[PDB]
Amino acid sequence: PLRDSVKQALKNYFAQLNGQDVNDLYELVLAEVEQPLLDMVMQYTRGNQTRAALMMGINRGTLCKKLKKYGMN
Amino acid sequence: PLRDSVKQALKNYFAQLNGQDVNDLYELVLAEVEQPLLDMVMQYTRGNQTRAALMMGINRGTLCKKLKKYGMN
Repeated sequence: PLRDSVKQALKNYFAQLNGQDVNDLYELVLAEVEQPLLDMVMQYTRGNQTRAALMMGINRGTLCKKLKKYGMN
Repeated sequence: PLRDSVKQALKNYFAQLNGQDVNDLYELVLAEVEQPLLDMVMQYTRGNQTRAALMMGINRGTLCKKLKKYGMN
């Protein structure tokens, strides 16, 4: 599954850290994930925000707040 | 990179859909990425929660909230 590639992506990421500290890893991983999610729910639903928010189990205001936040619509 | 894995996982998720509605896609995909994130950061900070909250950019209490969700602690 998808758990294991998240697991590997981080094994790899942390393997090239050295004296670089990280202080934003969650938000860094979440942009990488919410952006293909949002894109693909939208491709699917063909732009219908009300349908993509119900599919997601997200309130539609929250769908649009997320879309904004990432520059997508 | 990892966003291509979420895109592949979701076009593969959609195919099995066969017109049933989904009303939970965002939690289902959050759980699948959060719990690898959480275990990979704990192993790396050698179980040190606060070193992990600071690397994830979250506070201790959210780390403990999330660790609880997945039965991490």
